[PDB]
Amino acid sequence: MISLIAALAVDRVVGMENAMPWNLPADLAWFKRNTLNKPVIMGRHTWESIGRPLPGRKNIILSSQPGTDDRVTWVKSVDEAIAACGDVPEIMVIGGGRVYEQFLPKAQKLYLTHIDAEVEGDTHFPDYEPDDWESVFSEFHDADAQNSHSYCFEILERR
Ligand SMILES: NC(=O)c1ccc[n+]([C@@H]2O[C@H](COP(=O)([O-])OP(=O)(O)OC[C@H]3O[C@@H](n4cnc5c(N)ncnc54)[C@H](OP(=O)(O)O)[C@@H]3O)[C@@H](O)[C@H]2O)c1
Ligand SMILES: Nc1nc(=O)c2nc(CNc3ccc(C(=O)N[C@@H](CCC(=O)O)C(=O)O)cc3)cnc2[nH]1
Repeated sequence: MISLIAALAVDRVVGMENAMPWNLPADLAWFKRNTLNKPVIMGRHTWESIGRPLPGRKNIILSSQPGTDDRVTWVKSVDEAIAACGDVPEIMVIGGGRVYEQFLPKAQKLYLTHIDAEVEGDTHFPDYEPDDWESVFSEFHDADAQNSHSYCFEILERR
């Protein structure tokens, strides 16, 4: 199946011009846990943000131009991205906004982190129609000495 993973501020905000104004190591650990040993599909702006290949995962970058880094795989369409993943139990779509919108209609699972933060952003997670999604796991954590904001992990499945 296809899954999306994202961290959402209030108002579904996922990105802005610069890095997001939060320090959330427990969320990063969650991201790493849920993506290791799976292929990850991302857009070019997300690739540039991350700044390097994510280790232990097949990295697939969407761009309409030829690749500029021979360490990862570069594709020019949603279908080509999916084919490049091969025969796996779970493909992870890791953003950003333009990519999440394209893959949400194909997805069977969402891994969301809801962060209690107000951030004016320019990039949003797509609207996910309630009738089409069921929540299967939730876990709340408060802000603390190592995490700047409170964070609630959720996993939803399509219905
Ligand atoms: N809080 C979070 O979870 C989270 C997660 C991921 C990303 N983000 C943030 O999201 C922002 C990036 O989102 P974004 O929407 O600006 O960019 P994006 O989705 O990372 O990348 C967009 C680029 O991807 C390529 N692309 C996408 N779909 C394509 C298709 N069907 N065919 C060919 N190429 C395709 C295009 O590259 P070309 O222009 O080369 O054609 C396009 O300009 C960043 O600020 C990042 O930090 C936040
Ligand atoms: N829940 C979640 N949180 C995120 O921060 C997030 N970020 C993206 C896009 N950006 C990034 C930026 C950096 C790293 C990164 O460096 N990850 C490391 C672990 C970080 C650590 O150990 O400190 C990795 O190996 O996954 C991942 C995704 C996509 N979905 C997400 N989803």
